[PDB]
Parts: sequence; structure tokens; C-alpha cells
Amino acid sequence: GFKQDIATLRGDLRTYAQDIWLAFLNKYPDEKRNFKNYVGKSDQELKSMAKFGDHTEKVFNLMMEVADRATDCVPLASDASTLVQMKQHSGLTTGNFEKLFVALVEYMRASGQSFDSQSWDRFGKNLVSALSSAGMK
Ligand code: HEM
Repeated sequence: GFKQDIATLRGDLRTYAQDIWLAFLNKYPDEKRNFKNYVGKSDQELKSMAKFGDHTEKVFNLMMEVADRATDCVPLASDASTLVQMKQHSGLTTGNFEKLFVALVEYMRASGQSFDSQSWDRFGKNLVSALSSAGMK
């Protein structure tokens, strides 16, 4: 289920984080505009860029904490407010997060592993609802 999936992802988090983030950026190429330095680079090149690996892992470090603190795939209001108020998320709208979790769920469905893809789909929707409620446009 959802909780075990958190453990599975945390057991190889840098690799899962990079693979899911790349699935997101490759499914939605315009999303690279939010990072600038990722433009014009293949996956293997991005994986050799220090900030890509370090920032992407930290993204998923926090994502797993928010998932772990959720109840029935519904994140805490305080976690949603943190994601809205982060200076690094100044530009973002809920659409950016919706697309990320579409790609994450698609990644899990295509995976050979028994991820609870439906729970991650609910989590993505519930997180988008919470971000909107906490003031993200
Ligand atoms: C649950 C989902 C997300 C979580 C937990 C999360 C978390 C984080 C964290 C921890 C950082 C700091 C990284 C660092 O400074 O090393 C960060 C930075 C950033 N995030 Fe998010 N993020 C999420 C979703 C998104 C999405 C969907 C986008 C855009 C499509 C986004 C755009 C950015 C940008 C532009 C930065 C700063 C620039 C950069 O790190 O290169 N984030 N995020």
C-alpha cells in the first residue's frame, strides 16, 4: 500500500527521485522553464549535474515526509502551507503539481513493482486540493 511504497522509494531515493523527476520533465517539457539550467540536456547529462541530483533528491526527501505525515493520502495543512509559501515555489500554480503526480503515477504503473498507484493518484489530487486551500493559484 501507500505506506510501504514510501518505504520502497526511500530505500533507493536518489534513483527513484531522479527517474520520476525526469519522467515529469520529459512528459511536460515546458516545466523545464522553471529551472532554466535543465534546458538542452539529456537525462544522463542532467544526472551528472550536481544541482540536479542534489535538488531533486531534496524535493523527494520532503515529498516522502509529506506523504508519511498524511492520513488516508490527505496531507497535513501545515505541509501544504509550507509548499505554498516556500520562496522557491513563488511562480508555481497547482497545475505544476497536478502534472508531476500524473507523471509519477504513470511511472509507477509502468514499473515492474507493486506500487499502490491508485493511492498515489489520490495523494496527488488531495495535495493539489490542499495547495489550493492554502492559497496557491
Ligand atoms: C510534492 C511536491 C514537491 C515538493 C515536496 C518540493 C520540494 C522542493 C524542495 C525541498 C526544494 C528545495 C531544493 C533545493 O534547494 O535543494 C524545491 C525547490 C524548487 N522546486 Fe519544488 N517541490 C515539489 C514540487 C514542485 C513542482 C511540481 C515544481 C515545478 C513544476 C517545483 C519547482 C521548484 C523550483 C523551481 C525550485 C527551486 C529551483 C531549483 O530547485 O532548481 N517544485 N522544491
